[PDB]
This record gives sequence, structure tokens and C-alpha cells, in this order.
Amino acid sequence: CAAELAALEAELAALEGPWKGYPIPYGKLQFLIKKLKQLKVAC
Amino acid sequence: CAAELAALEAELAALEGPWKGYPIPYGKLQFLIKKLKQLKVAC
Amino acid sequence: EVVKFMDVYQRSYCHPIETLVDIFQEYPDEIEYIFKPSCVPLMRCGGCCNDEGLECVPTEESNITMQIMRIKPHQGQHIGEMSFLQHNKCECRPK
Amino acid sequence: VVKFMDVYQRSYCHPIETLVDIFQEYPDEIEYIFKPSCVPLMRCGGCCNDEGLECVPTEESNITMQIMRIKPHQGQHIGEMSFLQHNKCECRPKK
Repeated sequence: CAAELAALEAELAALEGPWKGYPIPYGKLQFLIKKLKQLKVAC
Repeated sequence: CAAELAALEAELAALEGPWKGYPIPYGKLQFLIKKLKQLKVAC
Repeated sequence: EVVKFMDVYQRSYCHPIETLVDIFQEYPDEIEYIFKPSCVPLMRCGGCCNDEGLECVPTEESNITMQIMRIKPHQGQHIGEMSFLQHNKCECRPK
Repeated sequence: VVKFMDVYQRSYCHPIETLVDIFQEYPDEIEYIFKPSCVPLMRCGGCCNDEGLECVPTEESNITMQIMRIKPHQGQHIGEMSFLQHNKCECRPKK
């Protein structure tokens, strides 16, 4: 939970990379949804 | 922690709407960034 | 702050991107109506193949249905379903 | 089906990721071949739903990218290039 939470935090914070103001590809949203679901099942 | 995570999974799942394969604005993820900070020392 | 070469190359390369497409480009034989909105957001192949002999073409397609307002002289606005072609996968192919 | 108000709002004049050929931005650098040949930029797009209006920027910024540049004689160089971004857009009268 804690480390998976910290991981998702750091991924969301960094999510733009250098692409400031750019939309987040659907694939990345699905990856986040999967990570958040795996984080719910963890915890 | 698992209850908060359920809420956020639902909210994240809510962003796509009918827009399958479409990117999302990074602004639409702010709710999640704020909420995962609120789960660190909390959850 | 500088976008590294590797990142520019990955994000520019031929792939489906949200594209604002004029409905008349999809329904060129519509004579009766004008549309609101006039354009729709569609996923369509775009970006570059970095070879003037290559082009970015769809290899997988699907449809999306949207409610569009259809406006005609001397009558009320209608709202009706219209279907549009989506690109799901793209490849750089010889012209 | 995408509901009318969802289509209308997503189509309306706003910054969209737009794949722009570098020669459009650097028309005076056509002695070079750029790789990639296009870059993804945020640029006003979508529709104003009024032939009298055009979608124009009201807030702008710059982004710097590493781009490979080739004189057909010498070797590949990788150099920074700056591009104008659009951060906010409005439908404004053409005239």
C-alpha cells in the first residue's frame, strides 16, 4: 500500500514529463486506472 | 485507506466518459494528486 | 525544461492523435443541413514518419457515434446521431 | 453515444496537441532536414460555430526541444529549437 501509494504519487507528479500543458494519452490514463485498482486491491 | 482508494478509483474511472481512446487534460487529474497526498500520513 | 531528443521522437511519431475534423469533411454530400458543432474531436493518424517515401496510415479503424445539431432554413434545430470513423492503430507505410 | 453538450464543449476553440512540421515554424531553416520532421505543440484548434469568428490565442509560452538537423553534406547535429505554444484561446472576429 504505502510504497504503491508513494509510487503512484511520484508517477502522477511527473506524469507530464517535459510535456507541460499537454494532454495525457488514454494509454497512460488506463495504466493509472490499473495502478490505482492494484493499489486498492493492495491496502 | 482502501475506502478512499475505492472513491478515487471511481472518480478516475469517471473521467473517460464516452471519450474512448481519447487523451485527458492533466488538470482533470488534480483531484487525485491532492487526495493521494491526503492518504500518506493519514492512510 | 528542454525536451530530450528521445522524447520528441517518441511523441511525434505516427500514431492516433485527437484531431478536430470538420463534419463536412466526413459528410461531404450533405446539402440539406449545417452542423453544430461544425467540427468533432476524432482519433486520427498523425505525426511524422521522418522519410518522405513513408506516410502515416491507419491499420485499425472503428466508429464513434455523437449527437450533432443539424440546422436547416425555416425549421427548428434537430439533434441527431452521426457516426464517424476512428483510427485505433497507425503505421508508416510506403506511399 | 456522445451527448451533444459533451461533443460541443470538446470541439470548441481550445489548445489541442497539434503535430506541426518544423518548416512551418522555421521557414528560413529549409536548408536542413529535421528529424523528427514534425513536433507536437499545443495550438488553438476546434470550432467557433460562426463563420465570422476564428479561434486565436490569448496566452502563449515557449517550449524548447532537442531536434536532429542535417545539412545533406555534413554529419547529424542535435540542437535546441524553441516553439511557440498556445495556453488559452478565444473565438474572436476575423474583421
